Amino acid sequence: GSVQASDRLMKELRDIYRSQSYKTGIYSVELINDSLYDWHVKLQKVDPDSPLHSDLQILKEKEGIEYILLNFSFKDNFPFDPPFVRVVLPVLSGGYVLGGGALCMELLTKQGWSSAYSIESVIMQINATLVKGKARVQFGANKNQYNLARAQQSYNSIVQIH
Repeated sequence: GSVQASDRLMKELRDIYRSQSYKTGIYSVELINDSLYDWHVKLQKVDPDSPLHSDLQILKEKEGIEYILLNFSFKDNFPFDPPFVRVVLPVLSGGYVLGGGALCMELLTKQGWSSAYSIESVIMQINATLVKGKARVQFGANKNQYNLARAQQSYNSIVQIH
């Protein structure tokens, strides 16, 4: 990585760990492999009135899982380039989620990303936008259709037409 990226990523984590949204358990953050550049982020409280909330209760009954697990991956040039954010599980339809689990949200593109955004704000926006876009769980869905490679391929396809 880089000193600039790492400095910023540590500041983001620190801000998250002191934030109210984190304190009240809306979402969780953990590093993967102790890498500042790779994070588990679980969306744990989605709009309780949404069908997504209802679907996650069914999933909890089925699989013990009542959350959406996201993966955030950062590059050397962060915060000038956005994090790459993708869904790990469960498989979703709608909600601005693409094949492979990429997210098609303007804040995450080169057009919409600003270093003015905290990572806390990014996590909360994603939560709101899944609900706004009517995300639903795909219950019959092939496990392992989501991974970095396939998410990158979808995101690359969008840049060609966006």
